[PDB]
Amino acid sequence: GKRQTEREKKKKILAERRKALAIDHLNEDQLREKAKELWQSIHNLEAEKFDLQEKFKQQKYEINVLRNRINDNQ
Amino acid sequence: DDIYKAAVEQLTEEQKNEFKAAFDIFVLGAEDGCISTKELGKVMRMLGQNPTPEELQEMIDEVDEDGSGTVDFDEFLVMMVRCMKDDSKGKSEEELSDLFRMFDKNADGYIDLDELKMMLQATGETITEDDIEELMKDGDKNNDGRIDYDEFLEFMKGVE
Amino acid sequence: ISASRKLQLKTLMLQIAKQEMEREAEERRGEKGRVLRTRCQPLELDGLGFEELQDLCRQLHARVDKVDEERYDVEAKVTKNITEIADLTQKIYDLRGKFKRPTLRRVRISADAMMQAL
Amino acid sequence: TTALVCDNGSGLVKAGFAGDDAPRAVFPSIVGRPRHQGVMVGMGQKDSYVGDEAQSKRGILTLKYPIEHGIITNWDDMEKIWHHTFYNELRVAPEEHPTLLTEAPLNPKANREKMTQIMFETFNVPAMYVAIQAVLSLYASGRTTGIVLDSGDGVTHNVPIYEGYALPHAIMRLDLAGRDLTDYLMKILTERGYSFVTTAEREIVRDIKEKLCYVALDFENEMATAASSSSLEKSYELPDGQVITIGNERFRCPETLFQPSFIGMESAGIHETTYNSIMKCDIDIRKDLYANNVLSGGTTMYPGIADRMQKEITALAPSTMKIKIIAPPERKYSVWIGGSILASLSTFQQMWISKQEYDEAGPSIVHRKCF
Amino acid sequence: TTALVCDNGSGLVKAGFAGDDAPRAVFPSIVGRPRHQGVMVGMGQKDSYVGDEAQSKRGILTLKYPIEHGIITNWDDMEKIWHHTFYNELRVAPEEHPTLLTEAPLNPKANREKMTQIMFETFNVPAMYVAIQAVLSLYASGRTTGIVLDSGDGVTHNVPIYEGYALPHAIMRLDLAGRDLTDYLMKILTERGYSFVTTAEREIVRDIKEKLCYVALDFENEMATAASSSSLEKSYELPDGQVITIGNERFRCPETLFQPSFIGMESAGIHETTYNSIMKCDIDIRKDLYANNVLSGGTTMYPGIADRMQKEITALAPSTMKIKIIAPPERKYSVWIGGSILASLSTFQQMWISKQEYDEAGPSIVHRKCF
Ligand SMILES: Nc1ncnc2c1ncn2[C@@H]1O[C@H](COP(=O)(O)OP(=O)(O)O)[C@@H](O)[C@H]1O
Ligand SMILES: Nc1ncnc2c1ncn2[C@@H]1O[C@H](COP(=O)(O)OP(=O)(O)O)[C@@H](O)[C@H]1O
Ligand SMILES: [Mg+2]
Ligand SMILES: [Mg+2]
Repeated sequence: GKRQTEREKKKKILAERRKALAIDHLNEDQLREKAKELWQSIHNLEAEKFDLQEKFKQQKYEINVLRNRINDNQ
Repeated sequence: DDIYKAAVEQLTEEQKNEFKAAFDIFVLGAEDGCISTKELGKVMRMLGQNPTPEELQEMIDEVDEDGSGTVDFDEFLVMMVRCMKDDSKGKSEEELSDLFRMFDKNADGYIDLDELKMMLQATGETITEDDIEELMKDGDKNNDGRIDYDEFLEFMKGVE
Repeated sequence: ISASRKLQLKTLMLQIAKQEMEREAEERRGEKGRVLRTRCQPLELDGLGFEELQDLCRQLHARVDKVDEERYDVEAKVTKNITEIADLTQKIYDLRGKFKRPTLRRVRISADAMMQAL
Repeated sequence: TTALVCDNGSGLVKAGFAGDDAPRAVFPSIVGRPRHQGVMVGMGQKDSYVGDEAQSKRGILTLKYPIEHGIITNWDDMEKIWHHTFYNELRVAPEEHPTLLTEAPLNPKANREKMTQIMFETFNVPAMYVAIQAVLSLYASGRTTGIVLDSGDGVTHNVPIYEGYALPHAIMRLDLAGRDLTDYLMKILTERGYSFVTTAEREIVRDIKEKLCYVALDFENEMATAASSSSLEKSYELPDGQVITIGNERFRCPETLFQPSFIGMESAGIHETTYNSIMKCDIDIRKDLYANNVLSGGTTMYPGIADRMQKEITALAPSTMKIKIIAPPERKYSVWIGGSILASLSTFQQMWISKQEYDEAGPSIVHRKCF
Repeated sequence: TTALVCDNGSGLVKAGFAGDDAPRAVFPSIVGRPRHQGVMVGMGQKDSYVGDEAQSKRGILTLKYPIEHGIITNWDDMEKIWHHTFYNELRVAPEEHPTLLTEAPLNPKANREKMTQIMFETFNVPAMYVAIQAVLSLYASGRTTGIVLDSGDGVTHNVPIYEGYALPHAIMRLDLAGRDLTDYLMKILTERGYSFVTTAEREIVRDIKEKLCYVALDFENEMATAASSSSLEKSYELPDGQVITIGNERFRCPETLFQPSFIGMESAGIHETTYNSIMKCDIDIRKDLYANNVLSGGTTMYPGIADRMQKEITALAPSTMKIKIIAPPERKYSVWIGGSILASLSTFQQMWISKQEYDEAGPSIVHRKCF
């Protein structure tokens, strides 16, 4: 538990997210556009992940603050 | 603040009825129109309203910088109608928490007199001698060098 | 103890702190954009061959997989942080109820209303 | 909607809507049928005057309390009292309001079950909940620990609580209360010549007790002083003249609380049943209970009791512990204020005994999870 | 990154980051569910208070240690203790920190395997390593030889080491420790009238043992002196008053260490199992072990034990050898200081059980080369 279930969800996310990979079958412009779209999408994913890192760090600091508060209650 | 015109044009009849009743009770003849705040406090107390009496007395000792001693309509009427709780929205708890976090460069869970002093330097506010002790009373409700976001919120909640 | 001056100082502190937070968040956005541009390097494909596209797609699959795994982990962290935030908010609310809720009531809700009619 | 916080009590019924500071209507709980014949025709004479109306016509009635010692002995009269309370003193039909009754600890089950059956069948309330009279008095003090001595008019009970966890094995319920003090005062007044016998004159003796009696700090010294000087003799005017002078009956009536041997009861006073109730608790929460002793109920309003009790407990308790006795000025309505606070809570809103639940399990639902 | 040097122990959990002098958070390892009913609503009452929180609410809890004698008997409670230690006392998520647990010698395998399985599956650490509690205590002394007697609170074990080569055939593990001394003290206190029964009062008896008891240099002379004079009777104030006076119970409680026949155990005392552990070693390293006898663990903090043990061993040992007993003032945290030193070493950095290794061989990896 808590080691394969999450692993399974991550695997499913990878499966649904990684689309069909096929390049040399098509015209160069179409594949170039698709690759640029995927690059921009993953770059936006990086931006979102970084914003999540900052936000969760701030909320961890707030959790420390609440820990100090509950310590002040005793 | 100068919300005096805003106050007089903002009041609801729920309290304007009592205001006019007190206007009748106070002004009964031989009135200069200034309406002394001293009798105003007693009349409002008799009216059954429940403001804080001592704060208005200290204000009367302090407000009216011109030193008339009998405050004109604006300030004394504002203090009278302070029974109506028309505050400055009280801001937001999340906004103040974000502010305290921004000040929490030390990241210790509290902002001390030094960080507040630096903030005052940044805004350029006048040097006041109420400092330190104001943090000690408001922020240091436990007297331990620790002030959380609740003391910050209650320090200037609904300031107008 | 001045009051009007205190009110002005507090509200000006609020406004200045809000402006400082806004400018600081703008700085943070600029830094984040700089980091994104660095780590996710800008990609130009003007007059480039098709093997470049194949390499780009390969690196795209690799980086998409790694970033999705990393963001899966970061999302687990965020969910745990949200759960902790909710629990600690509940605990602080319980503490505030223990300290203050019994003092919260409608005193003289009708007692002062009826005076002498009886 | 709003909840009705009724509090049956024994001697004064206190009721009012949840969320206020004081009960809306407080009136004695007596139902008195007329006893003489009645010759005027068409005077509009009723067959039973209840509540505060029978404290004004008490000259020709035979008042009889429907609640003896916490328990209810006359269900028809209690139903009449409740009907009066709902319809005439509050004027709110019970079909649209939850109710929160209160009950003394260690009372017979049948009393509680009959109470809930009446509230659900006759008055047809949406949902009712029964609470122990001491936990509310602990709510009103704003504490969460402490041992509360709720000396009402029917029964005196002493419930210790720590951190919100009640200790069911340490509840000491004693049946000496204000009514027995009234009877004992009426019995010792006969030593000067004043004889009160009628059930109407019990009210006069109760008024004497309320207005004149006080608890002595030291009993023997007061007995010696009252027997030499005359600085204690306070006079009082009966409802018809003929003032009376109460001598050392002043502090001998409420002394029965600390020496129940006066009225022939075996048990120890309210000063020693509190210490016994503490000593039954665990060894690690005795300091907190010592420091947070709470007084409540009407009978604890005697002038000078919060000092006598503290002196007695300090004599009994170990010398190191600090003994503090919380005696708020709003002692009489402490239980009802606590009831209002409890009914106003959001966390409590799902503990009511909903009517459909009663329809499925019968009146015995009250002993179940919905306590 | 930095390593987490946790040390489960039995009685006090000691934890902290590697490379410091003292553990960051030290708190009793007890998990106590409430046992009474609880009447206050919305008080925020939890279902289990662990760690140092349950030493303040112990008046209404039933504390129960999750580790009996080194071995772990209640895995859910131990998991709860670990979760508390990681998240609230250190506030570092375990996903980014190696861990270094400690385990007594000669413990059941299943305990160690379950420990590693929990650390890898539930908390999901990067890498964990399990070390014998005596080698660390030898690290902390800065030695490389010596025979260490680590008398903890759960189990007393005596591991001899020479030149870094442990002697597996000379480990003498004895199950008398601080807990049995607490129980025996609680049992002999009844000879004066003081009865402690509740699992909460075991903590009070433990405090008495810590603050008052001492080890006598000569037992019979002390028994004779305490029976004639009264210079030994030291008093102590309970958590509620009622001071108690401990007579010759002072040095009779810790005497059980040197005469385990008091609590009915057959084996020989800690003064003779050390000599037996030495005599099992080879004939050429006995002088070094005699000269470098090391004491560790909490229970070896009794005032006057480093002299009694030296006298006993000098009586047993040959007259020519020099007997020296190393008793550092930081005895209690000696194991954890040694753990920090070991985790801070560069040579040790490749001995951790990496997670991929566990994925390939299962929990039975701990018995393999990565010990
Ligand atoms: N001011 C007072 N001084 C002395 N005794 C009082 C006072 N007020 C009430 N009592 C006694 O307390 C009784 C009322 O107690 P109360 O708290 O109303 O009982 P219940 O718990 O049934 O409501 C009266 O019968 C009276 O004897
Ligand atoms: N100062 C002291 N004097 C006497 N005994 C002590 C002292 N401190 C701790 N102890 C005993 O040692 C025990 C703690 O031992 P400890 O070394 O923490 O065990 P562990 O090896 O499980 O960490 C306590 O239960 C207590 O009985
Ligand atoms: Mg009552
Ligand atoms: Mg140990």
